[PDB]
Amino acid sequence: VQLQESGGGLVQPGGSLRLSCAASGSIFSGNVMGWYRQAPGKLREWVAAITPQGVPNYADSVKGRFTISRDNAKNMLYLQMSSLKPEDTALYYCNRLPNYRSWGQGTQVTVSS
Amino acid sequence: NLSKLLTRYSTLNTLIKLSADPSAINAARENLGASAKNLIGDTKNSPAYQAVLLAINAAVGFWNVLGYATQCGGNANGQESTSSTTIFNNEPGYRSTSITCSLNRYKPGYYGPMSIENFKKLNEAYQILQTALNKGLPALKENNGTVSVTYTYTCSGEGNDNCSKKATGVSDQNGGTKTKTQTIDGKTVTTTISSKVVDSQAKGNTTRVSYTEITNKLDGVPDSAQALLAQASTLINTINTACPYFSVTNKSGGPQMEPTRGKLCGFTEEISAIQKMITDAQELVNQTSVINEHEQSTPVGGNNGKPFNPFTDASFAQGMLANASAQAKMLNLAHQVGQTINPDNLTGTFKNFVTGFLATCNNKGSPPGTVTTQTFASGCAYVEQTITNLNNSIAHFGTQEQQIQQAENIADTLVNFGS
Ligand SMILES: CC(=O)N[C@H]1[C@H](O[C@H]2[C@@H](O)[C@@H](CO)O[C@@H](O[C@H]3[C@H](O)[C@@H](O)[C@H](O)O[C@@H]3CO)[C@@H]2O)O[C@H](CO)[C@@H](O[C@@H]2O[C@@H](C)[C@@H](O)[C@@H](O)[C@@H]2O)[C@@H]1O[C@@H]1O[C@H](CO)[C@H](O)[C@H](O)[C@H]1O[C@@H]1O[C@@H](C)[C@@H](O)[C@@H](O)[C@@H]1O
Repeated sequence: VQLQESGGGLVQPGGSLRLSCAASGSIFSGNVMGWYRQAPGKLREWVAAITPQGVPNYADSVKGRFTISRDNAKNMLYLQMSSLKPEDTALYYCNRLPNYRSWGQGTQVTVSS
Repeated sequence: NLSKLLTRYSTLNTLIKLSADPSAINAARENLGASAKNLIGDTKNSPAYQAVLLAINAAVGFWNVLGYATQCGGNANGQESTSSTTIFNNEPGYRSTSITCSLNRYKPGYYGPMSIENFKKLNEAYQILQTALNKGLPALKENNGTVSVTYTYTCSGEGNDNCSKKATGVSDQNGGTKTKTQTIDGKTVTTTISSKVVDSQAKGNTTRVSYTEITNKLDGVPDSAQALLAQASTLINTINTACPYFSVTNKSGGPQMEPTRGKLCGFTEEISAIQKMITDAQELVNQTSVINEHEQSTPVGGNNGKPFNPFTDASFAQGMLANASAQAKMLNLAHQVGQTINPDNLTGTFKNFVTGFLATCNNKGSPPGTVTTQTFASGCAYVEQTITNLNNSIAHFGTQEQQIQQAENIADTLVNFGS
């Protein structure tokens, strides 16, 4: 019953980042997991998801640029981000789907020139 | 003070801006209409649909695994019989598409044979469930669907009264018929029973003895989800209450069933789980009326062409909140059904039961609801596939889940403001 995102920072447009999430077994094991983000002046937005069997799917705003993956041995969830845009600036959060009602602290990503 | 809150809790400032904006609220109500249609109008992409299907398949699977091993017998009043064989067709028996209830002298009951009364109850629910699964379940919003079900059993042996006028309702035992009706839901289900006698010497009678054959034909049987869940409940509770003796034939190498003899209600974890799934899907399906009763398709805005006042102009909010909460409750229960049975989180003997038997088929993919001579000892109810599809449907419900949470937060803000 814990979610710890990490990896975020300030990068340049065109850049890339790898986000991480250590999730507890409760949450992670046998569940669909996903990434969300919450941008200045907007509510939290769904971004990607991935089934236990590793099938990923994406919001149209990030398709073709972000890759979600999961490590079942270590209850880890990753989001590789490429070709970042200013519009990708946000707090990013992992959670299971459907959501566990307490969120982690999130990790800030700022894309800026 | 409020400014000091809308620093640290920044998304709450956004939520209040959205709640005062009639076009953001209408956008959220539109979303709710669309997520409802996904939940109750779709099949493959509805987590709710998949979870209902999963709960039904687990019950049917449980019996396909264990039915062949389950003693049954006696006569019509739950009495012991001295020489009765009663065979039920389209049932997953040992190397056979029938199950034979031929256990004599022993009194039917707990840790004994299943009476034929309970077996008939079981069988009928099984035949219905298999016929519906075979035709394919309708989406949750449909409840005027019906299906037509047919099944047969036979009675041979001295003194065997399981096919008599008294057991059956049928005027005359050779050639006779009877029609009765009842009302599953507020629906009329018509049942037609017919009885035929085949003598021992009668031509084309391989089995060297003479028997009565009963055919039941049911029409207008509800195939709605509420109705099918009620059938699976009957199936699983009959077994758990009758709690009959079983003993398995164990295959060389194979996957290994423990215990090998025992009583059927002794699979307590497996039966609890299935009962739980059925219960959770019943609650899930109940959210359907809440969604229908609180339609979200009329646009909202300030009356008398004057700006919208979230403190007075928002009596729709109660309804919006009930709707959003129902949709969210549906999704959480769907997920919860999946987690009850999913082998990733199971342990010990229950895990083997599920990975080595229940989520298995030995038929040779044959469509849903088919019973063959190799169905026994395997679920043959598409349990692994259904789990996978549930998860896929939930993965593809990412956006809608977030939109439902948002609509619920908006409505909840407006319900607060009107007080
Ligand atoms: C016990 C039974 O089923 N009795 C039948 C009887 O069957 C016997 C005969 O066919 C004889 C041959 O004359 O063969 C016997 O088996 C032989 C076999 O042929 C040999 O090759 C073998 O090696 O040995 C065995 C004997 O050991 C059969 O058992 O047939 C009659 C006529 O068909 C049948 O009665 C008819 O149908 C019933 C429903 C009724 O309407 C009668 O009026 C008809 O005559 C016998 O059934 C019983 O009939 C009784 C007559 O009093 C009672 O009515 C009783 O309720 C009937 O039993 C029920 O119906 C049976 C068909 C069967 O379903 C039973 O399980 C059930 O209890």
